Amino acid sequence: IEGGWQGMVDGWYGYHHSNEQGSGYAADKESTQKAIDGVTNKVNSIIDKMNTQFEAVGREFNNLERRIENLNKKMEDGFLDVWTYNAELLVLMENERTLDFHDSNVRNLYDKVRLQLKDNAKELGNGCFEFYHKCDNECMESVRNGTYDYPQYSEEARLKREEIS
Amino acid sequence: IEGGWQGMVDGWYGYHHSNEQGSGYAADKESTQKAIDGVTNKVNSIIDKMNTQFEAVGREFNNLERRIENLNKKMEDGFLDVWTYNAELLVLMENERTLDFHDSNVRNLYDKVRLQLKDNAKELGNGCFEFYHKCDNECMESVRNGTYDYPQYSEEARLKREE
Amino acid sequence: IAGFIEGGWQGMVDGWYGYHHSNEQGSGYAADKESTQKAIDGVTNKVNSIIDKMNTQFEAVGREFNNLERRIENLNKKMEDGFLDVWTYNAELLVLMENERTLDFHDSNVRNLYDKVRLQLKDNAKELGNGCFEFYHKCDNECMESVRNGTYDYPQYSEEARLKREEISS
Ligand SMILES: *[C@H]1O[C@H](CO)[C@@H](O[C@@H]2O[C@H](CO)[C@@H](O)[C@H](O)[C@H]2NC(C)=O)[C@H](O)[C@H]1NC(C)=O
Ligand SMILES: *[C@H]1O[C@H](CO)[C@@H](O)[C@H](O)[C@H]1NC(C)=O
Repeated sequence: IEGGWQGMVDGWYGYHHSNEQGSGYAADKESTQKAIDGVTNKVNSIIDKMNTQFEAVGREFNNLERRIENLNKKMEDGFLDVWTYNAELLVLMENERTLDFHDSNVRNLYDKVRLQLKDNAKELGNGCFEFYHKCDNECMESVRNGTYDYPQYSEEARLKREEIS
Repeated sequence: IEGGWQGMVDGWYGYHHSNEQGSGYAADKESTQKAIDGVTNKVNSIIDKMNTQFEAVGREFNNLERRIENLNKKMEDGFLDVWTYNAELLVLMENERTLDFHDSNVRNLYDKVRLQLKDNAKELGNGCFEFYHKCDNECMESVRNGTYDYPQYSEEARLKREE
Repeated sequence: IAGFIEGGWQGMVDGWYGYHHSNEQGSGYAADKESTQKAIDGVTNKVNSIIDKMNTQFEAVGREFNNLERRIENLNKKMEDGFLDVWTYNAELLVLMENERTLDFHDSNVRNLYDKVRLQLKDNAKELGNGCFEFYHKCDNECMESVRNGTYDYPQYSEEARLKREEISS
């Protein structure tokens, strides 16, 4: 799958079809909503799990108390280093996960289509299927539904498949 | 592949079949054991990698040493915040991974079956294969064994499709 | 000669992921250079971010409290021990976690390479079930290249493939 549909506005993952009647985009609302809910939950947990207490970070040691002030410096610097590393790596790690999540969702959508069409359509290798029969707007809907009737078009599909000969 | 078998008790991942003789569950013991070993290892590493040394957390500063007591408070609170966040996020993260691990294992089990019976089965979308030939209890066992004899049923298979 | 799902090619010195073919003209290994380079770049980036994101400042860790300042020395001990525990756990778990991810990454890349082939050679070749495809037609060195390219012309060999598909029976 090469890139994304700027023309598809209504969702995150979906379909594009073209036939004799015309062409258009249609979003898969189920998988889109699950993905939006998951990603929102990810961002929220990363925010909500932080538990911050009250504190008064202010330096109140005198010039004959510099060993204690240094002890405080080591501590403040220590926590800055811990949080910086953990925050940075958490972001890098969860970003990798989020992008793979989207990849995984598109693939599942592609396989749900593939397993219906079998040899009634040619996998073009770019996320698109070329049909071996005439697939109208009702036929296209059934492919999104998960109700595509394979035997109904299988004969017609078999003629055009060996018509290449 | 939607939903788990309450009827399948003997393992974690497995098979359900239905034929003329009846229907029933059977667990895949190889992939189940790998999954149990991995998950147990995950829990153990999360426990074992912690090293807690001895210490005496006790407050022993007087009423003219409150700046030092506050310094200790900032420290104790600091570590409580670090451990709380890391523990919480570690759990949430590894739980996501554990559930995807199971998903991944089921898919591998499904592919092992798919590659063993090419044109002999009709892939449905729910993790299920509809056979194009009559597959009895012996035939079903061989699919679990990993020694399903494809050529033996291959001819019969090409007939039910055009019926 | 096996496939991916029963070990690696010691004979493929070329790259990380790739192909092995055998036909009448001969046999050999061929690395997929695109996916190999992406994997090397990703893994190198992983190692570099894990190193580069660390931010270390100057400090003079030395114990300079006297024998009537042991409560303060203990406060320092709790702190030093605290950070040692935090870094140890995080470092250990980061390594274990990212190693799992790295190995699954490689697994995933090999599977993608296998599927790109499978979806081209539909019923023109037999999935042997060990990462290898047995062709039902004569596939020469140009034919093999096209399978790696992603340009394999299925209709061109489909008829020949259908003739041989019905032999074992009669
Ligand atoms: C999913 O789309 C399918 C497309 O086949 C719908 O079924 C068709 O509906 C049309 C008009 O609504 C009817 O003429 C037929 O009953 C169906 N067509 C065929 C060829 O059988 C189906 O209604 C859609 N899903 C839902 C839940 O409505
Ligand atoms: C596995 O089950 C089959 C039944 O199809 C049986 O014939 C065979 O003996 C079993 N395999 C082995 C190696 O014993």
